[PDB]
Order: sequence, then C-alpha cells, then structure tokens
Amino acid sequence: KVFVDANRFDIGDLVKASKLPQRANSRSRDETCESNPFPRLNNPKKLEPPKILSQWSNTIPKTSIFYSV
Amino acid sequence: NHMSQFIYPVQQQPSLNHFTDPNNTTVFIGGLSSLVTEDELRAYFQPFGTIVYVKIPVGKCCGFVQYVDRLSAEAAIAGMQGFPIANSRVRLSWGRSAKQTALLQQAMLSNSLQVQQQQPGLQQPNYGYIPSSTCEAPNVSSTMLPGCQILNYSNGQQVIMQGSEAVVNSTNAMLNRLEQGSNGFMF
Amino acid sequence: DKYTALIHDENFSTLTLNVSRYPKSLAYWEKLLNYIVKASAPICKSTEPQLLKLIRCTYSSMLNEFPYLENYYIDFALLEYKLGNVSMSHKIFQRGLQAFNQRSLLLWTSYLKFCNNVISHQKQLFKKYETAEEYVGLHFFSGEFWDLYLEQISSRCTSSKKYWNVLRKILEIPLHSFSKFYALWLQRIDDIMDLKQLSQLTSKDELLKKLKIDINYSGRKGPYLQDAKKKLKKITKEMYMVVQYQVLEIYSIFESKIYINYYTSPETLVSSDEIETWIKYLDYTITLQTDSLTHLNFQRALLPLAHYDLVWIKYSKWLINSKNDLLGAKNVLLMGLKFSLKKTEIIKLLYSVICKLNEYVLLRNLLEKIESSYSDNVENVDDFEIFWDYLQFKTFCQNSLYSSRYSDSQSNGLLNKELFDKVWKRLSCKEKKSGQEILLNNLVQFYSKDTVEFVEKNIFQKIIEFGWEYYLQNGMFWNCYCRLIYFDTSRSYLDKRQYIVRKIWPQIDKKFAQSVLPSLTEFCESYFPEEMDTLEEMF
Amino acid sequence: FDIWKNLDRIRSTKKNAGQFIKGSLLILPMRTEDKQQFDECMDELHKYISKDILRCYPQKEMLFYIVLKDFNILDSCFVLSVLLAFQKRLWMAPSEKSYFRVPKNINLTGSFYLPKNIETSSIVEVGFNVVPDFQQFQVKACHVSKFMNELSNFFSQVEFGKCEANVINYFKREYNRTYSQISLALYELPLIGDGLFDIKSYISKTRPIIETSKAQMIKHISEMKAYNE
Amino acid sequence: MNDILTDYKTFYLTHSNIVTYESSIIDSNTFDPILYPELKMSNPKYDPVLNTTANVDWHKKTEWKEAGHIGITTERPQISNSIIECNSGTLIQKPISLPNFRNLEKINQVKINDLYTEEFLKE
Amino acid sequence: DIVFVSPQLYLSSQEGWKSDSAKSGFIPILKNDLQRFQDSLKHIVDARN
Repeated sequence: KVFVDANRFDIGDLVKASKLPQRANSRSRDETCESNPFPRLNNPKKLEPPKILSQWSNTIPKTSIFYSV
Repeated sequence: NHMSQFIYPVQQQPSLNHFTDPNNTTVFIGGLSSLVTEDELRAYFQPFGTIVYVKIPVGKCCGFVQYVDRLSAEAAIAGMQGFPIANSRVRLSWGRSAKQTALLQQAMLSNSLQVQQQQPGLQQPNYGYIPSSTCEAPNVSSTMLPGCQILNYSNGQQVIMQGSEAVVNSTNAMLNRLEQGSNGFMF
Repeated sequence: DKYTALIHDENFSTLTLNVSRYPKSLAYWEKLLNYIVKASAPICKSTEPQLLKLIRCTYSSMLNEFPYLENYYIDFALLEYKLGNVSMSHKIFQRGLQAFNQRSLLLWTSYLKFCNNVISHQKQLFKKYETAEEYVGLHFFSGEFWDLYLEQISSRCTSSKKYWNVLRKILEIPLHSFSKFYALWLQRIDDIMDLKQLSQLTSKDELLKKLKIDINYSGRKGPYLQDAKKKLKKITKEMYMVVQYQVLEIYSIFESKIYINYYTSPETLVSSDEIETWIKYLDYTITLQTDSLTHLNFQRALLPLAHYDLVWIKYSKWLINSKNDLLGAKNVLLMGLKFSLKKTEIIKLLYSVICKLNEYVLLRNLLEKIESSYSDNVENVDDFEIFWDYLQFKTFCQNSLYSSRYSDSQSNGLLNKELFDKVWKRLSCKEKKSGQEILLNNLVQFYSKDTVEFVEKNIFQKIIEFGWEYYLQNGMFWNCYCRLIYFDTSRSYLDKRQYIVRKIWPQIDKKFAQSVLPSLTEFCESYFPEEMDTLEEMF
Repeated sequence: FDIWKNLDRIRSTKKNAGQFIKGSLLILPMRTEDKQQFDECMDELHKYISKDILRCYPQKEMLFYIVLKDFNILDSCFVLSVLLAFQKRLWMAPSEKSYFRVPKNINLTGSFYLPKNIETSSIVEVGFNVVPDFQQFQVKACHVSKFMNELSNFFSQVEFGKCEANVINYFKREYNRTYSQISLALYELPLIGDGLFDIKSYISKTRPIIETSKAQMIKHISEMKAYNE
Repeated sequence: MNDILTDYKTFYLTHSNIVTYESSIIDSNTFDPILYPELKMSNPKYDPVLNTTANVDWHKKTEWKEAGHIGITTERPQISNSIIECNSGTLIQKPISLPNFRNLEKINQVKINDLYTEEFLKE
Repeated sequence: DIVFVSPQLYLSSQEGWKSDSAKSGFIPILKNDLQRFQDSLKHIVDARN
C-alpha cells in the first residue's frame, strides 16, 4: 500500500493518467500477511554491504575479525 | 564511464583459529585450584545457559566448558572473569574441545600444520528456540505462541518446554538444593 | 446506494464477525480492511460520509490493536490526504510517531516527505527536521533521511552556510551509506574557487592553527589554494578512515545478520540467530555509550520482536542500572505489559521496580487489577507463577497494613484470614493444580511457638483428618511436617525428637512407605542418625 | 525536619524566592485509598494556597490530580513537601496524624509532571516518559531539608511558559488513557489461550515448521557429539 | 547464589513489611532487598556504584576494547571531539572545529592473549 | 445500523463492551449479528466457568 506507489492514494490515481498512450506492439494492493508467514525460508538475500570510495579503497582494514564462509 | 565511484569492500579472512571462529562455544577456564570437582564447576557455569559438557583435565589445573549457544558462552566469559574458585582468581578465555585438542597436540610434537576446523552451525532458521535459556527439569500440547519458550535442550534430547510447569519445577529443585546443600549431600 | 449495498453483503458480515471473534490475528483485520476499501474504490470526496466514517473507524480501530504498523499509519494518512483534509493527516502521523516514542525511521521519512509539500514557513519546516534529527538521526540506515534534509537546504537556502554545517555532521556518523556523503563533501571541496570560501568549512583560527593556512594571505593565491585543498582532503581522508572502520565493523558483525527489520504480527516467530544478534547488537550499542543511538537501537530492535518480553526486560535493566533511572524503567515495563504475551517476568520485575520506587498504592492497586482479571480467584489459575508472584507481594503489603497478631513480634505473612483461605483453597484442589509443595514449603518458615501451633493444627492436622491421598503419599509433605516441629525454638530436643517419632511417623500408612521413605529418610539421615533404625523397622 | 522552620530557612537563603514564574504549571497525580484521610489534609492545605494557585481535580470511576500553577518557588517547596510526606505517612506512621509535621526517618520519593516545554542531583528527568506532551521528574530518596534545597535549586534554572489554557484537560485525557491500556492489557492476560488469537489456524501454520526446527536441533546434538569426541 | 537470592527474596517478601523495608536502605549505596536480588542474580560481581567519573575514564576499559567481539581486544580509531551528540540546530552558532583523532595508527593492530595455547598446549 | 464491540471488555466481564458511538478499540459489527457474536464467544466463557 505504500512503496508500490502505483496503488497509493496521493500518487496512485495520477500514475494511471501518466501511463503512456502505448500505441502498438505487478503487486496488487489486496495482499495480506497470510502470504509469506515466515519471512525466512531460504528466501531472503542478506543485506548488501555498504559501499566504499574507489580512491581510498586501500584504507579498508585488511583482514576481518571473524571467519565468514 | 568505465570505472565507477563506489565498490563493495573486499576483505581478507583471519586464518580461522578458535578465537576468530564465530561459532565457537566452549570456554577454556584456566587458573583453577585443582581442589574443585567438575560438578562444582557445573554449579558455577549452569545459570548462564544450557551446557553440553566436554571434560576437566586431571592434574592440569585448567578445565573448560561448552554451551549450546555462543550468547551463553559470552555471557559466561563476561559474567565470570577473575572470579575466585577455591581462593584462586580464575582466568578464562576461548579454547577448543577435546578432540580438536587431540588433533592439535599431535601437531605440536610434529610442528606441521595445525589446520583448525570450526564448530558446526545450527542450520539457522529456528523460530522455536530462544538462546541462553535452560530447561531445569523434565505430556505437553502448547499454543506455540511467540512469548513462550517452545523448544529447548535437555542435560542430548530436544524437549518442548511447558511454561507453567517449568517455573514450578525449577523452584522445586531450588528448594531441594537448599536442604540437600546445607547437610552436605549436594555441593 | 453503495453503503447499504455493502452492509447487506454476506462477506462484510462474515469478515467482520471473524475480526470481532479473533482480534489479534491481524489476518482478519487486513481482509476486513482490504475489502471495505475495495467496495469504496471511487474513494474521492464524492463517496457518502457513512462509508468514509466506517472505513476510517476501521483503520483507527486496527492501529490501536497493533500499535506498531508503519505502513498503515502511512496508508491511513494518505487516505486522509487524498480525501482533502491535511490536518487529520498531520494528527495521525503524530499518532504513529507517538506510538514508536518518536523514533521510527519510516514514519519520519515518509512524514517529512509529506511535510515538504503542505507546509510553508521555512523555519517551522526545518524545525521538523531538527526534531527528527535528534531522534532518528543516528539510525544506521538514516542516510536517506539526511538526503532529504540536505535536499531541502540547497533548494531553500541561499547562504549555503547550513549545507556545510549539516554535511559536516553527516561525515562523523557511521551510517550504512557514508560514502555517498563523503563524495558530496569531497566534490564541494573541489569546487571551492577562493580562499574566502574555506571559512565555510571551519573558522579562521582553526585553519591557521591546526592546518596552518591563512585566508587573508595576499600574493599569488592559486598554488596556495591548491596546497590548501590537499591539506583539507587529508584530514577528510582520516575521518573517512575512522567512520569506515566503524561502519564495516557494525555491518560485518551485526547488521549483516539481521534479515527482518519490521514488525510482522503477534503470530510471527523470529529465528534464534536473529534474537542472538539483536541481543549482542544491543550490548554493543550500550557499550558505545551514545544515549540517542542506544534508545534508538532498543526501539529499532523492539519492533522486530515486541511480543517476547525479551528486549523489554533488558531495556528496563540498562536503564535501571547504567543510566540509573528507576521511573524510566517502570515506564518501560508498563509499556512492555501491552505488547508482550508472556507478561510474567515483566510483571515480577515490575513488582520489584515499584517496591524500590516506594510507590505502594500503585503496586497494591495493580495487585487489585490482576486479581480482578481472574474474577477474584487467583488461586484457581492454571499457571502457578502468577499466583505465586501475586501472593508474595500481596503478603508484603498486608504485613504493613495489619499489625502483627502473634507474640515475639513476628508479622503474620502467610497466615491471615484473607490469604490463608486463599492458600487453603489452592491446596484443596490436590492433583489438578500445579503449585502444591512450593506453596507448602513456605508454610514451614515461621519458627516460633504460636505459629508452629497454628500451622500444626490448621493445615497439617486438618489435612490428616480429611485424609487426602495425594498429600499423604507425598514425601515432601511429611518432610516439611517434620521440619516444622524440628526447627521450633520453643521445644527442647527431647520433646522435639520424641514428638516427631512417637506421633508424626506412626501416622504414615505402610503402603505409602515406598514413596514416603526416600524423602523422609533424607530428613532423618542428616538430623537424626540415632533414631534412623526405628525408621527402618516401621517400613 | 519541621516544614515551617525549614520553609523560613529557604525563604532567607534562596535569593528572591518570592516572585512567581510566568506561565508556570506543575502537575502531580496521586492515588490514596482513604478519601476521608486525604480530603482533610488537602482541605487544611488550601488555607494558605488561596485555591487559585492550587486546585485538586478528582477522577472517579482513588485518583486525585494535584494541579499547582502560577506558583512561586517557595510555594511549591511547601506543597510538594506536604503531599509527598502525606503519601508515605499512611504506610509509615499512621498514628502520627500531624499534617505539617514530618515524622523522622522518612525519605521523600515520588514523581511530578511538567510541560514538555521547559528551558533548563536528587531531582532527575527521566528518559522514556509515557505521557506524550509532558515530562516527568523523579525525586530520589531524600531528607526534607535536602529536598527543599534541591527543589529550590531546580526551579531557579527552569524557565518556561506559553502553555494552552485547558492543557490540564489534555493531561487527564492522556493519563487516563495510558492506564486504561495497561488495565486492558492485564485483562488480556488469562485469555491469551484461544480467546482472541484464533489458535487453530496458528497451530496448523506453525507446527510443521517447528517440527523441522526440532529435527535440526536433534541433528545439531549428534553433529556436535561427532565434533567433541 | 541464585538460590539464596531467590529464596531470600521470597522469604523477605513474606516475613517483612514496609516500615522495616524503607528504613533498611542506606542510600549511600543503592540496595534494596526486593529489587537488588533481581539485578544481582546472574551477576556475581555486580556492584551498584553511582559515579560520574566512570565517564571520564571510559574507552580505556576492556569492555570498550572488546565490544562486538569478546576475548579479542582491538584498539579502535575514534574522533576525539565528536559532533554526533550536538544537534544540527545547535551547530550553526559557531564554526565547527576540525576533528581531533586518536588510536588511528592501530586500525590494523588487533591483539589476542591466547590463553588456550600457552597455558595448556604449551604447558 | 452498526454496533461497536470490545471482545476484551466483554470477556473480562466489564460493563462497556459495546456502545453506539465510535470508541478507540471497538470493532464495528452488524447490529443483528450482535446476538450471533455473543454466541461465538460463549464457549470461551463456558471454559472459564
């Protein structure tokens, strides 16, 4: 109802008229919590690492504190 | 438009010793008195969580313990540091178990590799378990609601913990431990 | 019309009755809501006010049952905004921010985004951002918040002083994206064409002292300013060293392990590793000793798991000891009574906090409230910890209310017409109710003449006369009925041991002996080694 | 430890404690079991406060809201010291029954409310305050004479004003609401099982995955046994 | 210890009253027989110490040096004077001083006293 | 047309479980279903008796 931005209230109705004339050649709002009851069953990807500047990339601590797989 | 402003950081792995192993549980307890039994040491390290015990060496005046979850291990390391047992300040840190100790001691004489092998993980999702919690004693059909503790460990059997019966059992063993402890049967 | 056509439908009756039968599911609430919205689909100002009143009361009644839902405060705000009244939108944003104690990143971001359009008077608009900053500013993902705020300065402000002012603060925060703002800072250093514009960074004195560069310098300036940009970029590289270190630690240890940042429902379960990483992340945050980021990381950790009581207890502990704030701890436990399902540990620790805070009318009131929950039978409760925690703190109160009735000045704690009838009603149920011996052991604690006579006659004697089998087969009963006579200070040794042997013991039936002997031997083995034989000859 | 000699002593050394602070509002709620006991203490208290500076709002569904506004510092020193001691006296010395005379060996504790807009040790402000638009302050255990000094030093710093007229009515609304919620929460306590949850579908959903989480545990026990030995 | 603290908590609630209770706290130190056993339960070394100077001596303590990782004491770089406490509204008064650092050389220096190897494997 | 009901206040035996005016926590239900609604909870009450 919020982040899909097509089905919202404030911006929702406008996107329809903003659709191109599409001359030639989805995430519905009705979803509930009942789908995906357990958010983790081999579904999610872990959060992407924070980025780093290309210039100063040699600044990074060389070695991690723990052993990742 | 070849190079980019930002990259994901890449970083080296720290050789995998028992100190950099994120799964390590067993805590090496050094500086004992060697007047102490193992059932007394269990009394010290019991409340920090459920224990899968390993051993206390003889004559070496240093033991070690092993918990199920690392949170209980760290709670024990921070909980007891420098805590005297039989009038000896205890110094405890991370250390491996008995078999990996054997694999190390065979290498110490032959000074070859000493390649560590990390502890096994718990294969983690688990929605029923709440780390650092004990089942104080042993038919249960529960609601499996979030607040209650669903699964647990036994001092090797996974048991479903009944929230009502667990408190009265733990208090029962608590009031027994006083009467037996005062007269010398339990120590 | 559409309203009445919606009432007479069967789906509204079924969905509704499901909601009212099962309030905390949140599955039936969301179906009831998604349906009544779709019936109204031309939701603009034309639709009749009865239907809008129903859908609105449906939102407002759902958000009360589930005080943490961010996308629903947002969604109901947007409904009120499309409907044409922004004041109701403001108010219910304030309501959502208040439900989270003013710290939630989504409600502040999605709020201020709304606030940019509907609010003139630049000063007040920025006061919204300064209020948001001191709360949610240090959140690990808050960078996009700052991206709004910086975006609002450069558009509003002609001076550019405030952009350097704020971006300089953003440099020192260990966010998830720090580098985005370091690129803006480095670029804005690169675009400085005059010495006079270096006073925007820092004042005139710190530049001449720490970095030894002069703005008033008169001569060929160009290479001097090129030296000054290098000397200014070095220290920014150092700040980048520290803040990078902090971010990479926080991600590599904790934030990478956290897969769920949101509330879900009261029926959700969270994985054990996620619990462990929230615990350790909270200990680390406590170690940083940043109070704003500490309360933030508790409230941040609180919405993913609100129903356990786990983080409620800790968040009462760090605030009761580290900060040494006892009222704040009481208030934490009170707000924890609502969300947490188990409630027993929170209400015990809460009894203690109220005791130390020295509010007795509040504690005794709350005991009245919890006994009124069960319709004035706490003694019949299935879960024993509630009856026990209730009974001992109730005891501590009626000791203070009523003066002691007994000689030696001993207060009557558990022996009173009010409480002893409660205890005896608890004991009359025998096998069906759990607590039993635990309640009985504390009836032996009196250690005097009057009270050993009282507890002797009024329970241990009557329980023999009524002759219940559960209590007679039990060894804890006979062990405690020996320890009650044996620790009396009035009796000598001779009448004590002679009383235990000549009377207490022969009242045991020989068929019960097999169960009674192990526990009753433990009393005789330690205290009476001499008479151990006449014990063995009986059984 | 008598309130009048101590109140004159704070009159002398407080550096102009006579004047009243602009837009000054103070709210202390309290609950008392005996209405007959408290009504006479408050009645004897209204004598010197002239009923405009101090007003007592009862809440009946015993809870009294004590509202003290447009007050001089020396006045709050008097009143809060009276009330906070009267609240302990019922439990401590019920035989005393002298309102202005504080019996010995009683430390003053309690909490009071001020508006969220105030511009600034025994008296401490709390983190995580419940009532949304207000801020509550704790008074740690203290002797009366110490409490006069700490409070007199506290109200010298705080400079505040510009409050809406009926704000007290907002305080009643919020404060009654917060405890209505915890009462409603304690009434949800016994009925957690099956009453409002719809447990049937919940067990049907969670049981298969909890069984698997158990299988992974009994797998982890053996997998650890092979690691240790 | 958990046993004496819990059993004494119950015993004290049952056999005592408030008049005895509130007279029993010195307040020089924070101690109450109801609440203190609940804070002291899993903590043997818990000391209810109220001091402001623990703030001054902070960040040299082993709890700071190991925070997110236990047993391993890193030296972590930090800015000596950090602005993240001051709100942006209070910054615009005066120009912000340049950051003073500390512990910035040791970013890669991470030390462990290995107590398992040298006192056991080495003997 | 519609009644506002609080199953918490109802199961807790408290008086105000229903009202005609909209209050914070109540659930709107059809008036004719109100009686029906009571039926749905009776067994819960029957378990407490």
